[PDB]
Amino acid sequence: CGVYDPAQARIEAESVKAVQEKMAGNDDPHFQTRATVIKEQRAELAKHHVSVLWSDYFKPPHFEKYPELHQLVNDTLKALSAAKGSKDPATGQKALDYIAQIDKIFWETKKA
Amino acid sequence: VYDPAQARIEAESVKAVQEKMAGNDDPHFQTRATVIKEQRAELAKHHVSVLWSDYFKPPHFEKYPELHQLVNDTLKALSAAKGSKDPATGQKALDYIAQIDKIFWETKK
Amino acid sequence: VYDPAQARIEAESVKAVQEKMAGNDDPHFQTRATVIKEQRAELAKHHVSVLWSDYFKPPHFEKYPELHQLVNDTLKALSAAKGSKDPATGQKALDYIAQIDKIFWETKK
Amino acid sequence: VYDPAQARIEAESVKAVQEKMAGNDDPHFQTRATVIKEQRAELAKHHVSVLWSDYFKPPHFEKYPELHQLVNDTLKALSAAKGSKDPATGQKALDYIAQIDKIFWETKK
Amino acid sequence: VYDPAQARIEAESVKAVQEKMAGNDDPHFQTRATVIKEQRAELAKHHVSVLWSDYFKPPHFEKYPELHQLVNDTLKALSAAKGSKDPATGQKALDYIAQIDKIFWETKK
Amino acid sequence: CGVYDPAQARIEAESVKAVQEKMAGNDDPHFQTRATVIKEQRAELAKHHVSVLWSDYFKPPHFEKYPELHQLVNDTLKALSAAKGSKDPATGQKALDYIAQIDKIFWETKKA
Repeated sequence: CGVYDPAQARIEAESVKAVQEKMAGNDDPHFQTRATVIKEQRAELAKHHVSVLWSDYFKPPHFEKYPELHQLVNDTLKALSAAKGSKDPATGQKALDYIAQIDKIFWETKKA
Repeated sequence: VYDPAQARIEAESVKAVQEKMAGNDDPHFQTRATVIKEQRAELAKHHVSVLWSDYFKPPHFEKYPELHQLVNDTLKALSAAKGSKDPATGQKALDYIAQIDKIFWETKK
Repeated sequence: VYDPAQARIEAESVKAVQEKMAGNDDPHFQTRATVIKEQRAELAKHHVSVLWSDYFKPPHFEKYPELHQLVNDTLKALSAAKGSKDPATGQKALDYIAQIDKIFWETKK
Repeated sequence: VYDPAQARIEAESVKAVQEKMAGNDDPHFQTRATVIKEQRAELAKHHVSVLWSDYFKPPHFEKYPELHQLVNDTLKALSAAKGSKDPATGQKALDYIAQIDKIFWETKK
Repeated sequence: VYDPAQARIEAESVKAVQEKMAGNDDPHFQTRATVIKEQRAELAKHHVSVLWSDYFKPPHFEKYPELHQLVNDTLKALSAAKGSKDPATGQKALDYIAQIDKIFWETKK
Repeated sequence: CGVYDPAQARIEAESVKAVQEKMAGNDDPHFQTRATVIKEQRAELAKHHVSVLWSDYFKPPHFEKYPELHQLVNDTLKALSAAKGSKDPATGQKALDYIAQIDKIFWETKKA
């Protein structure tokens, strides 16, 4: 407080995509199940990190300066939820795309 | 299978702990109360965030343009309650949650 | 500051997930459903267990001699739903929780 | 695959922390000790509760009619230690857990 | 107030789940078993890491130069067990834990 | 797997130091207690992240190539434990110093 960094969300969302990518490589049901367990945990951790930035780091001036930020954060969380439900790495990548947009705004607010 | 009652019950616990902190200034008790209040407020925030991210959909945010900011204020109110002993901060959090609850059940109709 | 509604809500998710499992045989969906069910049943169990350990007091147990066994039955009902895809097991857990809910509010009056 | 030793170990930490609290009045140390105690007692309670819900079965409860109340007493003993700095409260919890340990291993023979 | 028994009991749960996975290939059961095995192995690893970081001291690492690598191998064995259904991987983890336990109790003398 | 980054440990250890620094600014017992609660959680999260890198990311060749790494990781965890017990920001900073040493080795292993 107020030491926050979207790197946490990003790293956990990379785990999600990485796991998705491995699920194409190994049809072993045990492996598929473990991958699914891990992916569920990591996506939910990524969502917590995104949510925390939104509620705890970003403040009223940030939301006036970036009117799009509320919806962007909601979209990010929903993208992470869709990645959670999926084996398709494109869904993981979409969540990473959104997180990158949060990250860009974040580092701007550190400047002014 | 979402119900704002989960956020409510947790925020009610926050407020009840604040009230109890006013009636006993034993430092051990004060510390225990602070510990319990910190966890309850974070659980409440989790539950609120989950409604916002997982239950509410773009049609709802269209119909209720103030919803995004309401949820953010609610989470910020819960953080303020977390950092305070004043039961009125717990009550403000509950007030915000009641407004979410109103909208939530309106979308269930 | 307790409410068996917390247990109920979680047990309701258990049943809901069981129902979803009948309509979609995709292995990944079945796996995720199973993962989610496991967590939700254990959360419901935690809520039930806490009521029993922290809310209910000696006077309640003397007034309700069946309550120890009711709560244990509830927990085993939830474990049974955890290990099953049959929504009837989810409903049975809900039925037991409902019996705890009634007793709870009688003690609050 | 259960063992009341898990509950014991956690309850032992509770008592140990209570003892440390007598020899060091630094507020920060007292606060940390209180934080740690709270967690450890709740872990011990979780372990005790799981035994009761998941390990003990109807035959055990008929064979040991006092077991429901023994376990509930144990949990309240742990809650009492959680809310106290007196090592005697920690020891009382350990004593109850020891009674559960004996019953447990009788059921395993 | 450390005891390698916590790591052991958790790794014993890993092995018992692996054995049980060999006796029933129902996919729902297999998934549940995988979920439970994943949590147990991580708890075991947590407990092992805690002994290494919080209990063992520089004099111990001097007296037992192989201890650092033993602990790392133990954690790696537990990860291997986590990723496998072979009960022999669970047993290798327990074997490593038994070597830590031997050293641990030697340092208590 | 194998997507790991010592940034996670570092960010949580920065939280620890930041909290330590705030405890000098406000003598309110409630505030001191909250600071203590948060500091305990964040330090233990930092320790998990350090431990995970050591057990899950680093492999036998890394430990032969860096014979000091086992002890360095143990020192890092103990430093985080000492920071956990303390209000002195210097203890937080020491844990960050150690984490930086892990981070340097880490990014070398990503190159070869």
